Amino acid sequence: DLGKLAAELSPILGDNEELQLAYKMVRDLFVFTSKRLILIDKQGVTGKKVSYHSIPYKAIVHFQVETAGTFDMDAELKLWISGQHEPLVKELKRGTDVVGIQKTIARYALG
Amino acid sequence: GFLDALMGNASEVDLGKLAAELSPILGDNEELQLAYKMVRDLFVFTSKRLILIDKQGVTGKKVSYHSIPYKAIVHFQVETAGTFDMDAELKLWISGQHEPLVKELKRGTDVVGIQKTIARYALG
Amino acid sequence: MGFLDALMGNASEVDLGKLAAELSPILGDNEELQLAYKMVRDLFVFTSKRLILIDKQGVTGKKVSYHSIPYKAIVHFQVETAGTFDMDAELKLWISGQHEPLVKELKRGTDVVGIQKTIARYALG
Amino acid sequence: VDLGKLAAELSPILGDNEELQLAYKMVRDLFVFTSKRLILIDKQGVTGKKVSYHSIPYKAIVHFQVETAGTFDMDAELKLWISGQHEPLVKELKRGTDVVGIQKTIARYALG
Amino acid sequence: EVDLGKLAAELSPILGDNEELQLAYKMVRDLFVFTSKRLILIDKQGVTGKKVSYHSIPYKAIVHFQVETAGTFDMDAELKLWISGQHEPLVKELKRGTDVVGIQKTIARYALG
Repeated sequence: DLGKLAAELSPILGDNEELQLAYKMVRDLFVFTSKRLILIDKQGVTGKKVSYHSIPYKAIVHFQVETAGTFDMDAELKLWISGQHEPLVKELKRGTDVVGIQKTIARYALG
Repeated sequence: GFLDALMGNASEVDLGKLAAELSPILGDNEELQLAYKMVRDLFVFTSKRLILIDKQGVTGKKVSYHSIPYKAIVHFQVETAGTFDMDAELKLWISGQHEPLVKELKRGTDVVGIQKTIARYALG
Repeated sequence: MGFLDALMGNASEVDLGKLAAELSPILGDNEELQLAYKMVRDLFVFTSKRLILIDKQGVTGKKVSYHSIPYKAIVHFQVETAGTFDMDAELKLWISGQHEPLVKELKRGTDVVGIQKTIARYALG
Repeated sequence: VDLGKLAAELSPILGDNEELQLAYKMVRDLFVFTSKRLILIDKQGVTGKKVSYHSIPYKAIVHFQVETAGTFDMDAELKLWISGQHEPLVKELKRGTDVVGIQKTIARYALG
Repeated sequence: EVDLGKLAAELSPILGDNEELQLAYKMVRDLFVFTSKRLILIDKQGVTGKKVSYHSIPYKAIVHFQVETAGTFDMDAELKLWISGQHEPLVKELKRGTDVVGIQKTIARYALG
């Protein structure tokens, strides 16, 4: 829900920045603004910590979706961030918008 | 129709069929433009990125769609023995990465078309 | 204003006039200080051209470090809940060429929300 | 180097609107400067079985160095640091190589 | 050797067409020469000075930089300059009595514009 979300995030958004799309991942929230991808996660030994990882779109230097199998396929998203050897890795679970998120990442990363 | 491909212009890949199939993961502002076959795999050139589509595993049932934005291709290289027996190799270096993406270009692959096409999009 | 907005701003406030007078020998003639945040152990100085991150370093804390970070060098950044009681925050700034982030403590009571907004403003924009 | 001949021989991998401008031939390396990139062609050494064709757009050349090398510092060594790398591309410019020319040409293309 | 004219005589053949020498600083082991297009580090080594390197750093390749004060009297203030495409920073002692503040201002003028 973009409304509860804009209300929560607004104090750390730029003045002209706007929330445009959001996707619920397994443990993550993928928040697409006009300027950056914000990954909102639950960290810690339990789940008390919260992280907001701001990724400007020009920092997404390559990305990949890999599926395994024919029926009931596994799908995994990899997003490589400039300067990082390891990619961010996200399961595209039996519950995630597999195609939408790829189209959105493409839309923002390619411009 | 490989001979049809040779004999002038005709892409060896069915570009129309490929566009229909990839449509759900392409941007509304994005067009499929050219594609080359590397054995069972594909080098797909859109108006915005190179998409490497590789079938992996014994069955070829594990498929990766690896997208490289043209603006992120920093430099590139083909190492080749021409028509001596050996295969060629492509290296693509990507912005803010350290190691290149490495792809074998098996003998018979249109390595010259791939190179010229990369130059077209990576310079632009 | 919110009940604590005024105080949080004063808590990490620095006199820019005094700071400009002292930093001016190393600033470009076309450079102005715009904002500054005095956090727990670091002074974040936002100029029109770079973040100058100032802190004490050395084996016995006798050195002073002036780290100039042009805004174009900030590749990505993260803020996370920090501290045993989960009151504070930890900022990670990834600078171009460095695979490890600069890690900085931000304490509740200071302008933690403000500094995140400022980083977003300059790095994005 | 006959530039007209080289331009025709490289034409299959050049853009239609790309001009070959200058070329420098070393022992195992051929530095080709086009309007759009340096194509560094390395035909390798005595155990070589392939040729490397390395296209380096000028904007990827982030800094560079020439240093004296060899016995009595009569040869030179070129280092080209390229965007995204940790370590440079290293090439030997033996005495008799156009060391000053190559340096000036890189300055003209890589500065901006 | 910080005479800009002598540095021009030495560097002329490798300079671009409308490139001018503007400032030069003597460091402990090299020279930082600021041209209108690049920082050129000149290191002439040995007793005979035969081993020479010219390291050209376009100003856009200066990613970030840091100056740390000495702290104690047996140490120098230190400059680190991180350059694109090179993992390790360039590290240079800023010796007492030299233009320690000036070189920082110069780096900021050229790198930041």
